[PDB]
Amino acid sequence: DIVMTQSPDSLAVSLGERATINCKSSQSVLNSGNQKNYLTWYQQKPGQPPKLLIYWASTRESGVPDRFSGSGSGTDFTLTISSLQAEDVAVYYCQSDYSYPYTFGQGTKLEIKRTVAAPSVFIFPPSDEQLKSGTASVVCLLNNFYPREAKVQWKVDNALQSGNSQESVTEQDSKDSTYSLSSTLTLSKADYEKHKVYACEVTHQGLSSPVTKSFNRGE
Amino acid sequence: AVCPGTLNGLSVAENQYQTLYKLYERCEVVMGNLEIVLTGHNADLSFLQWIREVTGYVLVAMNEFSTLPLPNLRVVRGTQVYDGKFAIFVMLNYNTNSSHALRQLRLTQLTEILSGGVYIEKNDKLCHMDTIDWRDIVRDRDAEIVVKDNGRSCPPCHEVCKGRCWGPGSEDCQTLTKTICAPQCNGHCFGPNPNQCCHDECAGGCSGPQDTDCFACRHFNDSGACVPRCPQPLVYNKLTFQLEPNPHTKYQYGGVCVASCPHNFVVDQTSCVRACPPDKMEVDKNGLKMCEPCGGLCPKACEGTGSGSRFQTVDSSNIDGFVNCTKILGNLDFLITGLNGDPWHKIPALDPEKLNVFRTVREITGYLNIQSWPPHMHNFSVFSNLTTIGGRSLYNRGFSLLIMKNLNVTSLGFRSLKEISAGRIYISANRQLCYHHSLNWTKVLRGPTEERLDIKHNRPRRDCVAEGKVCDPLCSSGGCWGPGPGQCLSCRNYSRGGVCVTHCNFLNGEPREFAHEAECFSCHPECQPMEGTATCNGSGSDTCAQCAHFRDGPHCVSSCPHGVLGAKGPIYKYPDVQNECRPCHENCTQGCKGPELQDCL
Amino acid sequence: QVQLVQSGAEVKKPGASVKVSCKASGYTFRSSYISWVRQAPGQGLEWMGWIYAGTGSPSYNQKLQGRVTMTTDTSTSTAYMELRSLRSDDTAVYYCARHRDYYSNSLTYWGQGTLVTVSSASTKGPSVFPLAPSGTAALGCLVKDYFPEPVTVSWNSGALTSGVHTFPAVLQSSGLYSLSSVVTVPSSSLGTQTYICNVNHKPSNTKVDKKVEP
Ligand SMILES: *[C@@H]1O[C@H](CO)[C@@H](O[C@@H]2O[C@H](CO)[C@@H](O)[C@H](O)[C@H]2NC(C)=O)[C@H](O)[C@H]1NC(C)=O
Ligand SMILES: *[C@@H]1O[C@H](CO)[C@@H](O)[C@H](O)[C@H]1NC(C)=O
Ligand SMILES: *[C@@H]1O[C@H](CO)[C@@H](O)[C@H](O)[C@H]1NC(C)=O
Ligand SMILES: *[C@@H]1O[C@H](CO)[C@@H](O)[C@H](O)[C@H]1NC(C)=O
Ligand SMILES: *[C@@H]1O[C@H](CO)[C@@H](O)[C@H](O)[C@H]1NC(C)=O
Ligand SMILES: *[C@@H]1O[C@H](CO)[C@@H](O)[C@H](O)[C@H]1NC(C)=O
Repeated sequence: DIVMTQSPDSLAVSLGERATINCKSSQSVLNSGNQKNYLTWYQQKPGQPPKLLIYWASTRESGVPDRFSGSGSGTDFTLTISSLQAEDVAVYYCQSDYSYPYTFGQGTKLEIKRTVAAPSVFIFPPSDEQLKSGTASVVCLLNNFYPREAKVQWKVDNALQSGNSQESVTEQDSKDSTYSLSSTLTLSKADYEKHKVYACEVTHQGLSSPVTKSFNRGE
Repeated sequence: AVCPGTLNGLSVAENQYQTLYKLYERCEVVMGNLEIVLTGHNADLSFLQWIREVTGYVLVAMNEFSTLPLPNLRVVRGTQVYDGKFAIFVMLNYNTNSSHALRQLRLTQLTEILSGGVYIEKNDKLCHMDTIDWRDIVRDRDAEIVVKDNGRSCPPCHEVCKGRCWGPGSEDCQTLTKTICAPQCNGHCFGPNPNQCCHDECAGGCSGPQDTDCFACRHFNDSGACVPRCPQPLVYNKLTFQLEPNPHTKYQYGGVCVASCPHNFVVDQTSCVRACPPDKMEVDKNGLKMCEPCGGLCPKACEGTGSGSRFQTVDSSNIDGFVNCTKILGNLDFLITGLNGDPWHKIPALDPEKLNVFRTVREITGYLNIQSWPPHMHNFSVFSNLTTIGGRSLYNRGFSLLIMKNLNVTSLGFRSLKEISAGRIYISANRQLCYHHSLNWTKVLRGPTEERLDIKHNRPRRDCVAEGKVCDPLCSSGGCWGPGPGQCLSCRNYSRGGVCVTHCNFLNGEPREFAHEAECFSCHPECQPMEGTATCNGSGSDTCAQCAHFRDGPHCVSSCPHGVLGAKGPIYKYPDVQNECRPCHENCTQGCKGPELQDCL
Repeated sequence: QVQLVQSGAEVKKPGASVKVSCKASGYTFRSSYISWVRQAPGQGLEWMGWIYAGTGSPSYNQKLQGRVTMTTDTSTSTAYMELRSLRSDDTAVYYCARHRDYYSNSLTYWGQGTLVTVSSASTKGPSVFPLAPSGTAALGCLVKDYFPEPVTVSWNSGALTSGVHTFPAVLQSSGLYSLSSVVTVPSSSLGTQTYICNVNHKPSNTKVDKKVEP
């Protein structure tokens, strides 16, 4: 089976600028019989099915703007966007048009390169209504930031945490082009009442020093 | 030997196989496209083992048989290609689930694809197709070759095949034929020596240097040899001095020279065709159905009216159907309502000028019934080419001809009418009809005349004669249909194109003419008109008293033979001092001028 | 014009089977290939197989180990795909797409997709807990432990939409989903404006409204 490798995994391009996405296949896709490269490019916005942009490496589908372009041959292929528009942000996929099993690439998200913004950090203690059920969840929110890369550490009485937290990130905002993160620390009511100091440490490029929001159990 | 092609697509269970079988067995050359679509796994494919050449494209789609054996297939011409691109199209030849899939494409003798590319895709269990050097087969360098996405778990190619095979066997190997030849050959060689090119009549490659060594003919095939043309129908005979039919004659059916066209094919000119052109008609000549020019217009048969029909009379909605009609299968009825219009059926009155459509009619099988005629039309000259009234179907009390109550008609005007095969005749109440009194109906009406004539109450014979309405002096005792020498039943002396004449253009007049059973026929053009003497004794260039231009043997000819092909080469001649055509020198190439070698070309 | 409408969402227990329909229109259904592609939540695209609508000749991916079978109905112009012996990993959005022509396997027309989720968990309503706030202040609701996806969250019955961030659900170890929905508002509006989140879970017919207090 053929393997499709796309580079990079994520790309940040400013508006109006040019974006290139690479794709490398394990086996050749060039057909010597007609000198045609059987390579396909897709575009998928979140929540909706993929859209066909280019087939046979360089040929565009009816309706696809001129700014989208495909090049390359054999095993190395590239998808270029001369002037990235606001509607061009999505994940892009590489696909083999040669033969079985028509393997898709792992994909690559394209985001708008925005001015660096530091996240607003908030901490939320577990409600009394949840404690009655014996479950305790602590939430740390990071609001409206760029770039996406962020490190969120939970600290219970200054002890690091692992395997007990889950985080979720929203899609890039259509208005301010930022990201938001929500991390939830889940503990038992027994484990929760054993400790006092609960804090989340946030490390971001927009922050000179790691911001830590802390609170004690009760008040 | 030669079969037609199907022209369908992927469009389509038991009938489809029947249609395919009867169609391709036992043929060798497919004049069209070979399309094998939706065929079962255990279907007999031995009826395709004789196919050597396909002029169009080969389509093998969604079949369930394991192997497709075409061991005699050598050439796919590609005069018609699939999707504008492919001479060979193989796709989807495998079952929904079952092991009924095509695994082998046996084209072990496939040597040449003159035009078009190859498409072999999405055949789950088809193997060995990725090992074949298709460039060795496909002549056109710009044609697309797409062979991919087929069988994946395939057996290695046999060691004898050296990596190229149509099957896993040792006799299933592919034999490469593309060779390196010198520049002198235009890509057509069987060896590398400049004196080893293919014949000029070879479409592509060849096995040798001869007529008979081509893979495919550039034009035609004559019993093994690729020829520029099929043997001519006519050949100049040196002893009879005219064109005689060639015994070795063959006709063009596609790209093969055949002695006789298939069951439903006629011979026009030099070729076998589906149907005869509008300007020619079908006639039987020397066993074969040939097309010959009609000499005017072609015979056309139309249905009539009255007895055994949907129309009781010809009207505004009928008259247009008799265009260019020479024979009428049935009868003709002219009724009061038909001529003046039928208000009940909302049919308008008939336009008298449209009646001229019957001028081409030569025969009426049934009866002729005229009970209404336009006032300004004082005759039936519209039926001036009408020769025969069959009377196979009768009207009223057994009548085949009926002219009734036409108060404006002065003369009949049936100047070509020679036979009324059966029935009775009723001509009455035409108060101003003259000329018919002296007519001898015995010569026209077939059989015993007694009581089959009902002719009275017309214009009295006394009034006609007193008014001068009698027959032309050139008419015989038979009578006439009207005034003039062209309205006689028979002539006293001679006739010239339906008109009675005293004499033909024997001694003077243009054109000159000869006599044949009291009829005048013109002499061959190229007969020198003789002053005070007969020009010809009959029709033909050999019956002339003197030639206008030249003389070749016994015939008179406009131009001396200048390259007319005979049995063993062309034949050239020159006109001498007495304008007679003499043969040229035996060592002359193209021209003549004179008898000596120095006059050549 | 050319459309491809798939069937609704499906929820199955491990070991069961799913049959997804895909009705085509706007073109001659017979002369076309229909491919099926699945996509796990947050993951990439994966080709499962194709089928020619005319005859029904298919081609499946070997990685599914003979669990996939595809059929076509010419009469209804509908494509069907079936997965046997379902697993947790077969939770994906399953797409139905058409090849553009015979010469390219590229998928030009897609369906809206159907969410097939496979889990041993039973259908459970959501437990909504308030995220109490303590210039701008943040507050929200913790929609925890529900099944299946998805769930609908709005603030103040649709009136409040500015600064609202509803995070995508996360699949917990228990097999129940959980997400948060936050909103940032001025600290001056905390004592005057009432903030209530409207949580609606359709598959279990659950409607929860919780008022967030500081
Ligand atoms: C046959 O009938 C036609 C039409 O009635 C006659 O043709 C006309 O002759 C008259 C003189 O008699 C002229 O006024 C017209 O110009 C003619 N009409 C047409 C259409 O040619 C004709 O004379 C008749 N023929 C015979 C032999 O009597
Ligand atoms: C010509 O036809 C003969 C049969 O009459 C056949 O032997 C031969 O294969 C043909 N040659 C070519 C070049 O098609
Ligand atoms: C009748 O023949 C004439 C030529 O004399 C030609 O114009 C015409 O096409 C023909 N009409 C029909 C109905 O065949
Ligand atoms: C007889 O028919 C011929 C066509 O074969 C036509 O030329 C001619 O007009 C007709 N004769 C008369 C007198 O109309
Ligand atoms: C003959 O026709 C003329 C007009 O062409 C008309 O004057 C006359 O009435 C007609 N004669 C008879 C007897 O109908
Ligand atoms: C030319 O004609 C002479 C007889 O006149 C004959 O001997 C000879 O064979 C001919 N030459 C050729 C090349 O045919």
